[PDB]
Formats: sequence, structure tokens, C-alpha cells
Amino acid sequence: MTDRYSFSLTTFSPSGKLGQIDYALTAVKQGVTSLGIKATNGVVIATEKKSSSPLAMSETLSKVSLLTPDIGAVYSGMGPDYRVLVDKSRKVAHTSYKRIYGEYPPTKLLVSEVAKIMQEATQSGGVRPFGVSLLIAGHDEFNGFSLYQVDPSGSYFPWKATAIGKGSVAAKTFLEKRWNDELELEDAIHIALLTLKESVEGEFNGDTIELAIIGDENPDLLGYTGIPTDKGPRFRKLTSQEINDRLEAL
Amino acid sequence: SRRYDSRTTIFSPEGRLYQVEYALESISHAGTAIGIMASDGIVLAAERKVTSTLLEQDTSTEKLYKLNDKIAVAVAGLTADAEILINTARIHAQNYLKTYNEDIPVEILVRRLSDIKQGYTQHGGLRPFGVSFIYAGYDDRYGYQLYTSNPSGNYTGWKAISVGANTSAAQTLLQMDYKDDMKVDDAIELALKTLSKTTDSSALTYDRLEFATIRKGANDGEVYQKIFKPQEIKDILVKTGI
Amino acid sequence: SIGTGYDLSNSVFSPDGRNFQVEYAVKAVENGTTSIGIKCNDGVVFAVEKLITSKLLVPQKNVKIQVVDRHIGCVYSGLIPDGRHLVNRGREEAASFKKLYKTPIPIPAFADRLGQYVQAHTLYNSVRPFGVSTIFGGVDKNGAHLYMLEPSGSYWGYKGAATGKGRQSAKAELEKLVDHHPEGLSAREAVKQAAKIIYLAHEDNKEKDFELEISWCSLSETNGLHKFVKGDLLQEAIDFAQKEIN
Amino acid sequence: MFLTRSEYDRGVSTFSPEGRLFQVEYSLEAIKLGSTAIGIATKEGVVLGVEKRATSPLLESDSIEKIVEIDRHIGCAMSGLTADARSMIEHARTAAVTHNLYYDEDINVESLTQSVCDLALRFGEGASGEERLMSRPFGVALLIAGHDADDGYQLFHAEPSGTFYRYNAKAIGSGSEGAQAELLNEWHSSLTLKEAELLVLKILKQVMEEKLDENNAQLSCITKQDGFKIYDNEKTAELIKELKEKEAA
Amino acid sequence: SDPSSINGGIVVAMTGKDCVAIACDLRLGSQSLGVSNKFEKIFHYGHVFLGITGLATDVTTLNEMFRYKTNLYKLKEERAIEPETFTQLVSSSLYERRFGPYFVGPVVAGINSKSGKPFIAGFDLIGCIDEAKDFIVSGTASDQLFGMCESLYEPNLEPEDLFETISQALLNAADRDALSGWGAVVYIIKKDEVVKRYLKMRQD
Amino acid sequence: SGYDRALSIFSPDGHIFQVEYALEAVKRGTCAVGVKGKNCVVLGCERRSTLKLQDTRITPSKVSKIDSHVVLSFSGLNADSRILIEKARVEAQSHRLTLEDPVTVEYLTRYVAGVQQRYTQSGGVRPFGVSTLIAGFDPRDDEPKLYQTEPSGIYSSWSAQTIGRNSKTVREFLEKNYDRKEPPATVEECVKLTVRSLLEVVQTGAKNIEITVVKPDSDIVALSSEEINQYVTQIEQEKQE
Amino acid sequence: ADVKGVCTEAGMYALRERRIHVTQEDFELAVGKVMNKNQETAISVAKLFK
Amino acid sequence: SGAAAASAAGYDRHITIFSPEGRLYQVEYAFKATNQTNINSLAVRGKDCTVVISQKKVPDKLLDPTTVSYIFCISRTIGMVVNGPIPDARNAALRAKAEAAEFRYKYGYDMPCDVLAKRMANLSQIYTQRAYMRPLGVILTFVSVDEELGPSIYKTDPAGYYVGYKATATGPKQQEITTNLENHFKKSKIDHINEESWEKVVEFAITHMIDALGTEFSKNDLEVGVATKDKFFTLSAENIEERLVAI
Repeated sequence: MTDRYSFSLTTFSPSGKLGQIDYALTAVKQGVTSLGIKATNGVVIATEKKSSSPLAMSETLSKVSLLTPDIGAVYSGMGPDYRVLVDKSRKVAHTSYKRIYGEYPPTKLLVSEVAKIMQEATQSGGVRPFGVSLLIAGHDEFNGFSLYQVDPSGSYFPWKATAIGKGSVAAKTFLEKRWNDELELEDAIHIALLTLKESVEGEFNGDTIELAIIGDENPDLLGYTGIPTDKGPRFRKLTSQEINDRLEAL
Repeated sequence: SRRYDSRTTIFSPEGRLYQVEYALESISHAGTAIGIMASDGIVLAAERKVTSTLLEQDTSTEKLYKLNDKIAVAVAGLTADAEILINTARIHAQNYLKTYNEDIPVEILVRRLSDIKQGYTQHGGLRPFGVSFIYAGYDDRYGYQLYTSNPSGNYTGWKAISVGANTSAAQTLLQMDYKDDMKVDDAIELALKTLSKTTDSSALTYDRLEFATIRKGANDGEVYQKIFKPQEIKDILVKTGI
Repeated sequence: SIGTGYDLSNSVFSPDGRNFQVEYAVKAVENGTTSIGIKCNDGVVFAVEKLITSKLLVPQKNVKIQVVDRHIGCVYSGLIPDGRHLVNRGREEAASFKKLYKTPIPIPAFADRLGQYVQAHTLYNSVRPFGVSTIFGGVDKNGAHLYMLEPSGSYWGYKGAATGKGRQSAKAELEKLVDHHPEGLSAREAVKQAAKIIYLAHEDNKEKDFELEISWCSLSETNGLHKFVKGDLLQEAIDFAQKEIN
Repeated sequence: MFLTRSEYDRGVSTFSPEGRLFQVEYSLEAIKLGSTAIGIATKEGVVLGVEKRATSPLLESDSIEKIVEIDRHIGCAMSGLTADARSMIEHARTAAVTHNLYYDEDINVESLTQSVCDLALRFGEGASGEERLMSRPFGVALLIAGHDADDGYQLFHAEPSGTFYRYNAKAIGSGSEGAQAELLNEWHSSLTLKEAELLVLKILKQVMEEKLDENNAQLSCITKQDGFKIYDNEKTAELIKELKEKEAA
Repeated sequence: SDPSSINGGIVVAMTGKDCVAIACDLRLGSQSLGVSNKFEKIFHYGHVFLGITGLATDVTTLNEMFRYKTNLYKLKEERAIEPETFTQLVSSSLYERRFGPYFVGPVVAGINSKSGKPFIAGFDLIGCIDEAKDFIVSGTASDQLFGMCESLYEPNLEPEDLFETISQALLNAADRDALSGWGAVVYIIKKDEVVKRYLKMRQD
Repeated sequence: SGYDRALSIFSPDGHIFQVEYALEAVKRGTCAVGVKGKNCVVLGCERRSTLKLQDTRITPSKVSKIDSHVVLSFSGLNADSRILIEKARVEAQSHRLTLEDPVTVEYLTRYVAGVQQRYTQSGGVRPFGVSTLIAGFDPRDDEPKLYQTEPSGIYSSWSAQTIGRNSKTVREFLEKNYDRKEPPATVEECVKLTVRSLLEVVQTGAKNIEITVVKPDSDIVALSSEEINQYVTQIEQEKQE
Repeated sequence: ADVKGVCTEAGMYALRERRIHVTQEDFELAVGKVMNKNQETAISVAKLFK
Repeated sequence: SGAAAASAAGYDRHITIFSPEGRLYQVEYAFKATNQTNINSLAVRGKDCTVVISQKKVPDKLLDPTTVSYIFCISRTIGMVVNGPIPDARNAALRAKAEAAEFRYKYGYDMPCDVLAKRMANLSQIYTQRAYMRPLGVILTFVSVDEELGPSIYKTDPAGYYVGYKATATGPKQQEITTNLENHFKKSKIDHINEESWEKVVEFAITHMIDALGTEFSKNDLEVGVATKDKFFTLSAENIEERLVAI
């Protein structure tokens, strides 16, 4: 049986609840597993690539994507509602904050400028929301490292170590069986792939996986050696071979 | 009957708009929020529902907020629709100061900011906000103040309220022990008792909560938006002997 | 009526990837007169059954061909006004192809400014598609052309075209010719060879009298423009036709 | 087919298979409510006349204005939905005044009646390709009693549907059907002014629930010389007792 | 007449060993007149300070709009403003009005509370960020002060040793300027405290 | 049925419904009253005080003032009340600007009404569940005046009115005790006619009343609770019987 | 009535150990099941709205 | 049970409505349109030369087969082939051909097929947010010979998904084809294909969509494209007569 308070959004039901949001959050739980957990000196962001056919180059499209040098992301759920989001997220650093403050933003003020790009599409009929989720993760220099979630409702729960998708609670069950307070990044990184060996089927190599880090500056990625203070990025995607040895260390 | 529930401009024959009242049960899902009016400084309070272990519930205040150095808020309702009308309020208070060069009174923005929540229960295919507030202020005309705003647009001034879940008792427990003097430190020891005795759990930790305080108490008079940190509610919390 | 839900509107898709309101418009063309166009070695000739409901109608001035700027013609079979709404967009944009480029509009580039327009109606919701299927061709730098327009938005290049209720018939007599004459008819036998057909295609409506109309465009006999007929040319073509079928 | 009126009723722009659209025909039924009205024309004077529906004994009944001035030589009545009147007449006068600018003359009466009827037609396209301003075609059925030089003394019936008529002796509202037959058979072309004011204060008696006095009624009479005036109470009570002094003999 | 050459005000900024110094003048009035002994041309937002010159409307009107903002950036990010953003904000908050602009010579001064550093800068009326380290000025009498401040400021100065070289740089100039100089004011700044002194000079 | 949803569409009778359904919402709200004599006009409203925590210095007072020489009351729901006033007083104050003669009261009520007859025209907008009472003199005139608005967009002049809850008791009470051709002629008498008009329905409370009067010279005043208890209790003597 | 499971549940430990009797301890863990495992039963969402 | 509560309780005529399964169904019903022609294309890489093939049916004789074609030269270095009805292929073709252009007017070079599949697919998403337009019932392929990446194939569907395959086919008959080159690649482990000449690589791709397709093909039933540096174009009919003589 139906409910007649679910085909639309602006309608309250007697339990004071709205219709379509509750189902979008199910559109992600049916989706693949993705995560990101935290450490003392860096943050990790991971997921896999359930390549549909064997002939699809699984490299021409990145689950992970850069927003600012210090900030990166990953989704779990629907795809096209990701690359349409970020293309109007990173801008908003370059539009609402940067040009009137000179510098790229913190990590949470970025989120506020995502989550209303997420909430513009849940206030008027004629708009399906974004059936996705996000794990924004980055760094700045008065509150420090960080991790953040962003649901389609526009709410952004923060977190420390978390995953999402179908293989969530199996993973979240596992993190605190392995998570601590004083953990370090290269210790927090092999955790976040042996977390993913359970929520998987078949092959578990660099060409069926991709993840990221956050750390100290990576000026070799910068390009314009000669300035003393412009320490370059803080975000780097680990290549295949840089992963494909760690597994044999495991 | 022919079901009059589908737009907030339909007017059932008995005269009552259904789709407003629904909002006023979309609030019970929220997390409690309390404020008592002292004789020498208001107190506020709060409580959270979700308190799993691996999420930073230390710095992130999600309910308590400010509007300026005089005014504070405690929310109870949907969270997508709190940023929308608490930045607007900040943007209203400044744009009063900016063009009368004196501070905002409470009875203005509560009067304003509630008419906004009435501009949506009337026109368009819009929805009404699922929101409530507990204002806490100061101003020359009346001094200490307490106020409240439903998701309709109707507001009323009070002396002590709880919103959100289980207010029924939390008013009842409150109204039969609220003395009328209630020095500030004697107010906090009341607010915890209400949340201690009304909630669903039995732990009432330091992480689940936040409660702040307004204070005129300094010499060379001025206002102090004192928000409390996790480390000192523990002093509040051991001191009572929970 | 496979789907009682997926027909009340447009801009939807059935479970079988279809939209049926187009598949019902096409049944409004079928309830319309016949119209054809033959391709020739130099140009084209058009034609139509022009029915008459009474004796009271004036002859030869309730015409049905609409002539676009001097070098392409358009004939209908269906609901006329949605048609005449359509040329009256094709008669204006072609100017806006001229005043930027100064050449008369070619034929294909005239199609895509129609075949792309019609497709717009069949993707919104606040509109209705067209109940026509109009033929149009003409002459340009690179020869002749001839096309069919169809309310799905499709158009394809035809040596011969026929619509209306005389579809299944005239799709035969235009198959015969293109076997006899691969070498290209001339523009003074196709015409009378058209009249043969509309007098053969009438016989779904042997009840009622009617009137015959022709319009023709080819370089030799006209110097590359569009034009009606008159005089011995059509009168003999009449005399040619009802002869052979008696 | 029996579901011809049940479903094609509510949207304005739905032809029913009988050709007709209903939501206008219901607007006509509105003015059948309200309080009645009459208009009689003459070679000497036009006259109106109404009841008032005494609702409570403490109201100040100069307020509900079923009759108005609209210009010095025109006057209206209305037996319909009230609030949709004051959106009408604040247009109808505005033409007459505007007309006194662009053409400097007392406007005719029918043109005014044609400007109204080209206003209620705005649930659609008006004359000059206009688009829309409402969706609620409203019941204010008027009687436009006026004078102009070309044709003398006139009245009209202006309806929401747009189409109007130059009635000579009309009566609209709730007490119509009992009246408009009664005025069918007592309208000469050679009456006076005061051979009509008594008349319209006889039909109004029998048709209305209560008895007749000054309080529950009034009337008006324009004239090319004086203008629109709404008569006075004690003046009307003169005519009422005059009538009785005619009845018994 | 130019807008910049009407009312009259002179401001100065100067770096020092873990200290800075900023000052301004108090005269104000129409062309060839003076009305008020008392118009604090200098302001402060958070720990970060600011000083303005030129037309008085666009003094009083820039105070408010910047005060409209930093009381949001504190509420929104839970952290005060520091200068090296503020100095960018005043550029783009003026370069939006490249046409129909304001008529100001601004300054800025403050410490960066992370690295304990000092900082100052200057600007023009459409946002050219000058980042001199020794000093920077603005006002009607700039040409009468880039000379009698250059020769007087060494590097690596001490607060009161740095104080008295502002005032004399500020007094011997304003006493020569034509449209300024009814009483002054100065601020000396350290990492964690501030004090206000006035100064003595002529009158009318 | 089907015809009892919207505003655009009519019954097969003529009735337009939603407007009729608002006025049912009036009657789920507290009373009000308005009386006039010759040198005075008055107004009353039964409030509540049914809660103790609520501070009482800012008591919910139906009354509002549009200008010096005008007052107002309402009924219905109050989320909308704040609106009409906030557009009403604007309009009075954007009149003397534009004209330097304040409002003929009949000009005002045709703007409180006017804002209701625009919010009953088009779907996508709701009416006002409200019904007012005006009271104020003109400038440079003595004639005391009183109207009421109503979400249908109409209005009429009234010598005495009572709206809100249980008004169908108070009217007939005022149909005897009044007489149009001999009004009260003193500022005490209208109040006594007005107080005992509340006492039928108000559980013989006296903290549950507010009265506010109006006079020429731009005069208005609210009365004192202790000034009512002697206007209350002295009546009770007069029904010692 | 949850208690009726407790006083039952306590003895169930002794059954597992084959002891017949109990003490306070065999109750002090019962609370760990009916109460905590009601809060650790269905509080396992994180998505919610304030 | 699958679509039973779908076909009954709405969820199949509005785009912007989710089902409690999470599935929205309208776009998942668009794909049935792609196969409304019974047509089946193909594409493969090269050393520097790319190719795409399509049937070109034999309807009633009256057509003028010069114009029936589902191969649209978009710009230079670019091309595309559709899978779906013609009209809903043009509006995608033309929204592109006026999009490669302005780029070259606004950025100073010609777009690749990367962006051209990310842009046009960044739109078909949008039209599955709003009700502007029914999503175009197609699934379209792109080709190019880029300067920085070499050959490149890409693909786009009505949701917005896009990936650059190494080789692929489409239509009603993917499984038969796709296996008849998936197995081919695991032989040699070359993402590309040998036979330097754009000529010799055609005859590879023809014969694989003969043995695994289900019949034999003439010159007229086909139409074929090709991409080479500086150009994109179509072809003649002799390439098969110089096949079966060798065999």
C-alpha cells in the first residue's frame, strides 16, 4: 500500500515528516561502499570501482575529485549527481569566498556552500534531489584537520571514522574494533583498505580501487619553485603501484 | 471526508488549516531545548538525540547559536531550515545597527522573523518552516527577556519554557519548583534536573549536551554571551551528584 | 490503447520506450486527403486531391499549396492549419538564413530548421504535436531535393511520396516508375503521370466529386522557381488520366 | 452519455459536449441571490428601486450602497456579489472621467456599458489582445441608467458574460421572475416619472418578505436637468402613504 | 574641486620590533574652514585596526559596511578576522565600484595572532595593495610626509622609541599642511595590549 | 462534493465556499466588541491569562493603533493580524505625506478591506482568517465612526458590534440595551453598556478584560485593571436581586 | 514486566554454569541486556534532523 | 512485484519521483527507445586511426539513401553515431555542433571528445532534475584522434554516465558482438589494435560484426565512419570486395 504523503515534498504527514528525502537516503544505501577515516596527521578517503564491463576504462572517471588543494571528496550512490555538484562547488570557493578574501576557504564553510546547493533542490516541486552523499575531508590552520559528511537533505554531520553505502554497518562495526585516539596516517591507511576487503567481491588491486590522503605540503606537485611561503598542495591520489605494494605488505 | 490536507491554503469547513498543525508535530522529533529566566541572567540548555561514539561531539554546537553579542538561540526542528533563517536574522540585526547605529532589540526580529514564517503559510506552493527557537536577550527598554516562535509565525514572551520532545512533564516538573528569584547558578541546577528527569536514556553525559548563559554580571556594565565547554559542565554535573 | 495512463500527457515514456500521443497524431493524417511529390531529372512536381463538399465552392481559389520563397514548396495531408502554422515559420526563418548569408536557403538546411522545431513540441508538456505530414522539395545549387515531414520529427529523402488515406495505393504506382525509369523522368510526363494517380487514389471516396491541383518546380520549364499550372498543360493531363482508366 | 455536466463543470475553459461552459452559467445564478432591483425608463425620467434586506436593527443602512453615483448623468445598481462590485465601478467611472479628457464631453451611456463588458471578459482575451487578470468571473449584474444626447434616456443590463441589452423595464435579483412578468404588462411608452415611482413601490411591496416602509427600500431618478440623486427618506415616505390613499379608492 | 581635497586628514603607519604605531588627525570641515576639533578618523575591528582619509561620507560609510561584515565572519567562522585577508577584502570591496567609486586613501594595521608578527598596508581608491614594511601614509599631505618620515625611521624599533618618531613625523608635517591639524591621536600596539594617547598642538 | 476546495470556481448555486469557511475560523477565536455614543467610542476584548509562567506586562492585547486618531481590534488568528496593521498604518502615514490631511476613516477601511479582496482573487494565495473593528474620528469633526472588515472584502457601518466567540449571545443583548435614536451620551455609560456585554460569557472574571476608548484631539487611552474592578463590582450590586 | 525477564535471565546464568542459586551479580548484568541492548538495538542510524 | 507497485502507484510518468526502492523509472524506461530501430553499431581503436560502423537498412524502395544516415560529422577531429530515433539524435547533434564552436571562440582550440562527452552528459542529467524536457531517448557514441591522448572513444547515456571504452558495440545485440571482441583482447592484451592503416583496421571490424552478428552484408546495407588526425569522414564500398578475394 501507498502513503499519499510521499509523491511530493512540501507535504507533511501526521508524524510531521516529509516525503521524498526518506527515499533518497535509500538511493545511496543501495549504492557502492565508500568511506574515509581520520588520523592525527592526515585524512584518508577511499572507495572502489565496480567496473560494469571489462572494456570500460576505469580510469577516465574519478570517484574522488579535488575541490581545493587542501580538500577532496568522494561519493556513495548516484554518479551524475556528483560531477554536476562539484562543478558548482569548487566554483563557489572561487566565487563567494576567494575573490573577496584572497585565499581558499576552510573546510566547513565550503560545506555550507555545498549543502545549500544540495538544498536548493529539495524546496520546490519539479526537482528531484541529489540521490547521493558525500564525504568532504580537508584541512586548515586554526581548527586543523577535519572530516565531514553531507547528505541530500542539506545537513552535514561531522565524523571521525565512517563509511557509507551498502557495506556500511559491517565496516562501522569494524572501525572502532580497530580505531583509536592517537592514530597516525600510515597506520590509518592500511586499516582503510582492509576495511574494504570485506565489502567487496573478486579483485582487490589498484585497478579496482582508488583513494587519497591529506598530509604535509607536496610542493613537488606545485610547479612554481621560487617562493618561500607558497607551500603547495596537501592532497594526492595514490597511484596504482603505490598501493599495489602495500597489499603484499599485508 | 473529502480530505483537506494537501495545501496550506485550503481551509477546512471548521476553519482550521491542517497543514500548519502538522509542522507542530514535526517538532516533537526534535531534541529538547530549555531556557530559564533568572533575576540576574538567563540560562539556556539543550539535549541531543544521536550520540554515537566516533563523531566529534566536542566543538560542534548544532543547536545553540548566536545572533550578536546580545542574543542567543536554541533551535528545535529541521536543520536544513535553520541556516536559512539564522543567517537572515544576523543579516537583519546588522542592517538595523548599520542604519540606526544602536543595537537590535529582541521584540523586533522576533516580530520580523516570525512574519517570515507566516509569509509561507499563506501564499504560493510553499511550505511552512519546521522550526522553533528560544531567544535570550537584553535591551534598555525591558532588560532581560525570553521569547519563543512557533513554525506558524505566532510568538509569545515567557519566563521559562522547554520545546521539543517531552515538554509536557518538563514544563510540569518546572512550574512546580521554579521560584521567582532564582539566582543564575540556582537556575542551571534546575535545568539539568528537568533534562535528567524527562529524557529517555539514563546516562546524561557531557557529550550529549550543551548549555550556555547570558551574563550582565560584570562591573563596568556590558553583556557576555558565555557559552560553556565540555570541561565545565562536568563540574556542573558532578556537583549535583547525578 | 495499450496504456490508459501513459496517453493523457506528452513528454512521458511508456515501459516500451514509447510515447503514444505521437502514435495517435499519425492517425489524424490518415484521415486526410492524398498528396504526393515526384522527383525528376531537373526538378519536382507536386499534387493533391482537393475534395469538394458542396457544389457551392468556387473552383481554383481555395488552393492548398503554400509557396515558400520562390524555390521550395510545401503540400499537406492532414490537419491544414497546424500545417499552415508550420510554413509560416518556414517562410520567415529562411529569410533569416538569407539576411545573414545572402544565398537562398538550401533545402536540407530548411529541413533541420523544421525537423528540429517539430521535435520540440514532442518533448514539452504544455503543448500538442502537429497532425500533419508535409512534403517539401525544390531546387538549389546542388540539384533537386525532395523530403517528407512526419510529426515524429523525422524526415527522409524520397524519390516519391504519398500520404493521407491513399498511402497504400500510391506507394505502388511510384514503385513502378522507379523501375521503368531509373534515368529520370522529364517534367512534362511526370505531371500527367501524377494525374493518373490521384484519379486512381480517389477510389476510397468514389462517393464525392472533387478537384485536382498541381504545382511544379524545375529548371528547364520554369528557370528554377516554384509555380502553379494552368491551361492546356493540366487540362490535357486530366484528359490523359481518366482516359486510361476507362 | 450522462456525465456531461458532472465533470465539465469547474474549469472555466472546458467546453461541454452540449457546446456550453458551465462556470459562467453559475455566475448568472449568483445575482439571483442578493436583494432585488428594478429599472424603469421613460420619455421624462429614468427611475430605479430596490429593497435592502434589513439584517439587524442597529446597523446604519446608509452604508450598504446597492445604488451609486458613477458620473453626473449616470447611475448604477447591482444585485450580486458585493466585493466584486467595487472592482467594477472604480473602472467604469474611470472611463467616463478619462473620456472627459480625451474628448471633453459627457460620454454616452452604452460605451460605458461596453467598457464594463470588456472587463469581465478578462477570464480570457479582451478586445485588444490582452491576456488575463483574474480567474473568478463575478456576479455583479448591473443596471446602467443614463442620459445622452443622441438617443435620450436609456437603461441597460450588463452581465458578466459580456453581452448586454437595452431593456426598457427590467428587474433583476431574487424577486425578478415575479416582477419581470408584472412589468411586462404595465409599461406603456407614454408614462410619466411619478406614474412609475408609485408602480415600482407597488411591485416591490408584494414581492418582498417584510412589509414596505421607508427603511427597507429607496430609489433614485436621474434627469437631464438635475442629475443623479438618491431620494431622501421622508421624501420616499411621502410616496408610500400616497399609494395607500390611492389603493382603497 | 576634487573629492580628495576637501575636508582633510592625514594618517600614518609604521612597523617596529613586535610593535606598530598608527595615528591620525582630528580636523574636519568644508573648503577653507574648520568645524570640529574631534573626529576620530581612525577605527578598529577586532584586534585589526584601520584608518581612512579623504571624503568624510566615505569615511563614515566604510566604517559601517566593514563593521557589517566582520561581525558576521566572527559568527560564521568562530574566529576573528586577521589582517592579511582584511587587506584583500578592502580591495575587492572597492574594486566592485570601479565606476562611481569612493574617494579614499586607506590604511591598515595589526598583528597576526598566530606568528606574533606585525603587519600594515596601504591602498588607493580601486584596490592596489601596497605592502611596504617600514611605513605607509595617506591623506592630503602625503608629499609633505614621505620625506620627513623616511629620514627618521630606522628598522627594528622599540615602542616608545617608535612612538616619538610618529608624533614628530606627524606634527612637523600637519603643522605645514594647509587643511589639517587641530589635535591628534595615536595608537601603539603590542601582541596583547593597546593604549591611546592624544597629542598637543595648535588651535583656532 | 468537489466545489469546496478553491477560490476560482463556483457552486452550481452561486456560492463561493472558501470565503465562507474562513468565517468559521473567526469563531474559533476570542470575542471583541465596539460601541459608540456621541462623545465617545469604545472597544472591548476578552483576553486570557490561563498560564502563570507567561509574563503579563506584555499581555496579548487584541488592540492596535494605526495612528493617533484610530484604533483597531481583530479576531481570528494573530499570525495574520500583525500583517494588516503593518500595511494599514503604513498607508495612513503614506497619505498625509502625499496629502497632508489625515485619513477619512472610510479611506482606511477601504485599504484593510482591499488587502483582503486581493487575497481572494487568485489561487496560490490564501485569505485572511480575520475580521476587524475600526474606531476613530476624523480630523476636525465630532461624528463618531465604526466599521468592520471581513475577508469577503466587504464592510459596513455599525452602531454596535460583537464578533469572535459567542457573539450570537452578545448581539441580541445589545439589541435591547441600545437605541440608535438615543445613544449613551457619556464616556461612563458606553463602558457600562460594554462591560456587562462581556459578562454573559466570561465566567465573572475581571482580570480577563481589556477596554480601550477614544475621543477627539487625537485622544486614546487604555484603562486600568483597578479601574475595571469598580466598573465590574458595582454592577454586581445592581444584580443583588 | 521487563523485570520478569530479568529475574528469569539471572537464573539462566546459573543454568549455564549448572549452579542452582545466584547472587547480586547475576542481576547486575541482566540490566546490561534489556536496557543497553534496547539503546544499542535501534539507535543505529546517524542520518537525522535535529 | 518488480514494477507491479510501479505501474499502479505512479512512479512511471513523473521523472522526479523516487520509488521506495530508490529507483526512478522514467529514465530506466527511456532505454527501450534506443532499440526501436533494431540497429547495432560498433567502434574500435587503432595505432592512430579510429572507426565506427552501422547498418543502413533496406526499407521500401522510394527512399533516397544518400541522406539516411546515423553518422554526423560534428566538427573536425570529432564524430558521433547514435542509437535511437533520428529526431532525438539531431537535437543532441546540433546542441553539440554549436558547442565545440564557442569553445574555439572562447578558449583557443578545439574540444576533445573527453569534454564533449562530459558537457553533453552534464546536460542530460539536468533534464532529469527539472521537467524542462523529456530525456532524449538515445545512447550515443563519440570518436576522435586527439593530440594528447591518441585515439579515444566515449559514450553517453540519458542519465549522464560516460566512460571511454577501448572498443564497444551497442543496440539489441551487444552480447553477441561484445563477446566476439572481448575474447579477442584477452588473446593479445592490447587496448588498441594493430594494422596501422585505417584501411586494414576496417576489415577487422567488419568481419567480427559478420560472424557474431548473424548474416552476410553487402555494400549498401552499411555506412561507416573514420577518424584521423586533421579529419573525420565517410567511405566507399570496395573494402569488402578486397576481402573475400583474399579468402
